[PDB]
Amino acid sequence: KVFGRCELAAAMKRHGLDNYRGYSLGNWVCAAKFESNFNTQATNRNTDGSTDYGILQINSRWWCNDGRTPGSRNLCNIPCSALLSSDITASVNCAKKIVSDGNGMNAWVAWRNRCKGTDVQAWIRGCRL
Ligand code: NA
Ligand SMILES: [Rh+]
Ligand SMILES: [Rh+]
Ligand SMILES: [Rh+]
Repeated sequence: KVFGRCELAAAMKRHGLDNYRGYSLGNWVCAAKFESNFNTQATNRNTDGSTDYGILQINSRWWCNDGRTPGSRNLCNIPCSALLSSDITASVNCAKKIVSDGNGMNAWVAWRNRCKGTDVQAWIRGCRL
């Protein structure tokens, strides 16, 4: 599923991401935009042989099991395929764990390089939240 911007903003808010660990909803929408282009089915192989999954590009080296990432963890206790579903529940639950892990939203490289310090409130412009 390729979410709309305000559609994703509304789902993210419903699932309790707006201000989670102090990160405003615009930060989360901005991260999703530059991680996945709002596509729940996005996958990207990493140089270490892990893969990033879903609208928030969650990594198989730590967070989910894809069966092909040796000596990896599964700290969200889910198959990586669960993070590709039209329903963002599993990606949101797992993202809450990631952002709580110590480095906050710096865990998302597209957030750090393209959203951090910018006018992220622009990402929820015009949305009836
Ligand atoms: Na894994
Ligand atoms: Rh929920
Ligand atoms: Rh819920
Ligand atoms: Rh960690």
